[PDB]
Amino acid sequence: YSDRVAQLTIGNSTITTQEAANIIVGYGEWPSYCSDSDATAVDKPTRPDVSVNRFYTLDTKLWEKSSKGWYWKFPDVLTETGVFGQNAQFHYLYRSGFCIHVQCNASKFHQGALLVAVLPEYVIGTVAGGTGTEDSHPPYKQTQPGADGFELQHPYVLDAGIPISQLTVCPHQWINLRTNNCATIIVPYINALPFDSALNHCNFGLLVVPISPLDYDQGATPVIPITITLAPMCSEFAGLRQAVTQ
Amino acid sequence: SHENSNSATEGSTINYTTINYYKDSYAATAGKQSLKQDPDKFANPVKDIFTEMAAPLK
Repeated sequence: YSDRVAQLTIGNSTITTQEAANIIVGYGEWPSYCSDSDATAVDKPTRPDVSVNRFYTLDTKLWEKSSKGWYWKFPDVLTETGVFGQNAQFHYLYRSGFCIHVQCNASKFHQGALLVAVLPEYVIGTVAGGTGTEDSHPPYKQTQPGADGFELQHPYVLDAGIPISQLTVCPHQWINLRTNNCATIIVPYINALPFDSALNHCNFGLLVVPISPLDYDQGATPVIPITITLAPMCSEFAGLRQAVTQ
Repeated sequence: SHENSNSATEGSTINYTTINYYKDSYAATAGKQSLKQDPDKFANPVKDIFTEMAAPLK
């Protein structure tokens, strides 16, 4: 038995890792299907299981020596991907937790540390005209970037007035290049409602941001990519209609 | 003493059920055979087996 060697099998997907930290269970609470006492919709939901509950590789950013960090908004990342997104479009109501496996590996002569974090209801603010006298709002491509994700305007402030200096409150996991090469976060369905639109509302936001900068000598590898992988758990859909998008 | 026991496979683990008309049993049919396998003999001839779940090199 060991702590750093792990394997994650969901549906027909499988992730292996030999240099990891222990798995974080979000808020000390495993993802679950919705009870008959929490639910309110009378429709009999579809629980497609294997077809949608599986790992998805959606993006791969290049961690350069001077990067501000990126973020993704869930579950807008999958809405056009796979047979999960198909159910999320034909339906009004959706419910699921995720199994995020951020991954980034380098040599032993590289250094740097990422900060993987899952911040629920990550509302994004705008630079108010530089001076503070403009009630502007972010475009659709900033609040719902989707596949490619979005680069932070400023990383210190989390583009919302809140400090990254205390982001390790909500479920997080560091990727420190000298110890681990991947992070794994399991979150349950975090919402005040038993179901939600999945298109309009975004349950949380994945914040992949470096705090200690990537550095390396004149070695033989300067291209160090971070890759994002996720997998819906206990997925439920209700309120069937026509195919609707963004 | 029954019949002759000069089949090539005589005295083996395999249990054959064969048809024969002559006194010499090597002239018998190939017949029905017992289905037994041992893949580990060739596929896993290691000394200290580790579990499927285990990391082989540690």
